[PDB]
Amino acid sequence: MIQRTPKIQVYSRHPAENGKSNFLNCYVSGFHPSDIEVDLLKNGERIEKVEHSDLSFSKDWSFYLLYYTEFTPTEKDEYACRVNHVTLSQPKIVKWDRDM
Amino acid sequence: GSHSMRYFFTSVSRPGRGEPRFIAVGYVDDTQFVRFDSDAASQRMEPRAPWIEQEGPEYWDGETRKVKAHSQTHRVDLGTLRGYYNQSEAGSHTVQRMYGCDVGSDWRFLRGYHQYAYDGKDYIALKEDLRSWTAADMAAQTTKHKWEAAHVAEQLRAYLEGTCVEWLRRYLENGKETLQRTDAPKTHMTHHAVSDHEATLRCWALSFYPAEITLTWQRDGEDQTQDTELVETRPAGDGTFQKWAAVVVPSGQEQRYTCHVQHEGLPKPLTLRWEP
Amino acid sequence: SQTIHQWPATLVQPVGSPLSLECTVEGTSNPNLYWYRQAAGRGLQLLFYSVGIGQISSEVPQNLSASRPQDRQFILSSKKLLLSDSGFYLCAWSETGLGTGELFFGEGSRLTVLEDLKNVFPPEVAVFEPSEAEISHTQKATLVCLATGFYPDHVELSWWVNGKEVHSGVCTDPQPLKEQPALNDSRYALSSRLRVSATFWQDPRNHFRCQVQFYGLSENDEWTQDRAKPVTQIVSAEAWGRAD
Amino acid sequence: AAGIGILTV
Amino acid sequence: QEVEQNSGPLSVPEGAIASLNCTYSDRGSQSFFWYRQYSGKSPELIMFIYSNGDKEDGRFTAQLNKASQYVSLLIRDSQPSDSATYLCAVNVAGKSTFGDGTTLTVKPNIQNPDPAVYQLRDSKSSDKSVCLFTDFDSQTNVSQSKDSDVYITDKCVLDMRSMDFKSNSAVAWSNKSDFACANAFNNSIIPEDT
Repeated sequence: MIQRTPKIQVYSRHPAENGKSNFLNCYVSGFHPSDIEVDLLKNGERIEKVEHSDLSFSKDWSFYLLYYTEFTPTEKDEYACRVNHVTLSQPKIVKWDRDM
Repeated sequence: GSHSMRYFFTSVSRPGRGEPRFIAVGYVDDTQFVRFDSDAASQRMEPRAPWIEQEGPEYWDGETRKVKAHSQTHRVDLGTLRGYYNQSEAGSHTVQRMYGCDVGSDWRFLRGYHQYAYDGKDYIALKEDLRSWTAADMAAQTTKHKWEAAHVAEQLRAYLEGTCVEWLRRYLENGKETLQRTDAPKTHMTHHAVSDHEATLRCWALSFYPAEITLTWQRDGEDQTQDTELVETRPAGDGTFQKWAAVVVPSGQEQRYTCHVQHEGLPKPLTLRWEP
Repeated sequence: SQTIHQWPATLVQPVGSPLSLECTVEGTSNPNLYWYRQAAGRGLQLLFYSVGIGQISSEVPQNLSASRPQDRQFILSSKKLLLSDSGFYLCAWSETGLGTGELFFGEGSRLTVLEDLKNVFPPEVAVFEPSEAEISHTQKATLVCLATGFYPDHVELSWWVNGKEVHSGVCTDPQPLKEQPALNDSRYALSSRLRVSATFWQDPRNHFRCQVQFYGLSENDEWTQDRAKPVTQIVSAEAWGRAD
Repeated sequence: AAGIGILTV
Repeated sequence: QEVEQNSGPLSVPEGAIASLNCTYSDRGSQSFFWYRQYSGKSPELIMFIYSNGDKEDGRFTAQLNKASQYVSLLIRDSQPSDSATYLCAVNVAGKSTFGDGTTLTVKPNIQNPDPAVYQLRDSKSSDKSVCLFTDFDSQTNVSQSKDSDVYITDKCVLDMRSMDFKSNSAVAWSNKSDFACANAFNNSIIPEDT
């Protein structure tokens, strides 16, 4: 058996334009087994309308999903992605970096 | 360019609540184009790019029949392998399969492959010669014997070298708009200095296809730099990809570093100094 | 057939009757199962196919229903039959998955549906003894057997000799002939010939039975005719030899 | 999606 | 039209090479089969094949040509027992679709015909009887009766391993007020009755 803890990236489809529509992606990958909670967060409060790519894998059999929502970003708002998986002791939270 | 189509199968067992979840998905190059989910209502093989809805109902029936059958062999396997690995009925195990075609710039057959994993680890996979089998352990060895007996390689070779490639060409021909497109990257730089002496430079590249890329930091002179960050290429969500490579330098000499970029949609490779 | 057995072999049924054909398989598991049909003209047509227990799939919009309560028990059936549903029905199985496609077949259920059972008649059988000439000219002995007047046209002629079934020397017609060539529901004749050497027809204790299995009405089938119910039966005829 | 060569294990 | 296969009876002489052919539309066809089906029997696999070339098993040879989209079957040195319907099947998308089948008839030929017509008399009584036209060459043929209150059967092939003798037999009979054995229909010069 192998478990593999997931990598996470959270980021915007296009450059952060404050008050113009866009999509925020939380991209998890490199992980195994495939069962995996991922929630997207607007200031800690969960976002319901989230979407997720069909699951595929890599040459090392590791999974990769793309969660995403439509969002208009603002100056004052911190979005963050919440992932839990058997490999994690508790849920990892990754805050969205404007230009990372 | 070189081109590939691939299918990925996954079956997790859910002992005590339902039959194994089964998820199939298909790709040409870095583009997804069909799928199946044992839990989706439709219970068919569904389309996932424009150029595939073109195909008639004879197709969809066909691919469904095919995919369901995969599903079943995976449902049995999950059982067999418990036996072989002497595992209990409680708790869930994954089985994964993946095969496909590559073709060179001439669209001729280049190489074939077909591999099978269990609980995330390689179990049995078909060598490049499309004839022999590598096997992990005494369980895999059991199967290798079974599959040698039934000439599973010979049957597979047929598909891989024959029909799989034929269809990839058919798709590449219908897909032109999408599959042979080659979007060049939109790139910018970003100067985030850790105060005083530090300074790091992120060499962004957005909106490209396909995902194969190469961005590499240079000094004026010798090329390579090992002391540099970069993130795995990531899906934009709209069909393109994103990547960047950061590196750290002094808050003097900012403009003596140049970030070369190599993509298949760029005639000449790009290069980038610091702006101001 | 060691691997897949199917029944009933043969059915004559009036329109609007119920149908149920059963199919069993032994010696593999999680097999693909198939119901095919050989309608008016010898091409196999796929009716139902199944990936595994409790999973069915129909190909042509159909009157019939099929089901599978068990990994290896396959049932095709119908509420009210139509004329259309006459045919040869073949159960088949293939190896779990998508192997070479090889299909293994049942022995087949042959279904005739009729508008009117009053048309049904078993065969008159007769066996005719070889001529005194044929023994002199050729020292050989052709015994003809003649089933006549039966309907419908499935019957199975069989040669028997001193208690045992014999195949060598036999020639049964490849299929039978209308008695009223110009008439819709005519009855049929069929002829077989055993041929044995002179010294056998000369009887040291020799006994020849011509025997015809006929497939016809079954018990419980509304019959309103003055004559006895023409059910599945074996009609047969006899001869003993002769030192001229 | 292959048509043949896909057997169990 | 998905899978095409000439039907009508092909006839080949005993010991010649029989050749059957099959055609198929859908290009993505994975594997290919000849089954054989005996009269009133379920069908039964001669051969399968799934890449271009030739595959031989004894007297049988399959030929596939994915480019031209045809599968052939040749039968070497044909026996009378090879008379059968030969169904062609093409497995696409996890379902084998079938031709309407081609029907083959291997005519024996007889080393030495002793053509003849005898009258066989009913064991059970004198009055009833029939006529047998026997021991003729397969080149000669037997034709259906007009004024059909007299019934004649087509020929039927007889294989007594016994002595090395195959006979060709056809039979005719009637309810009519005695028309004896004399119905002229394309036979050869042959012995007679008293």
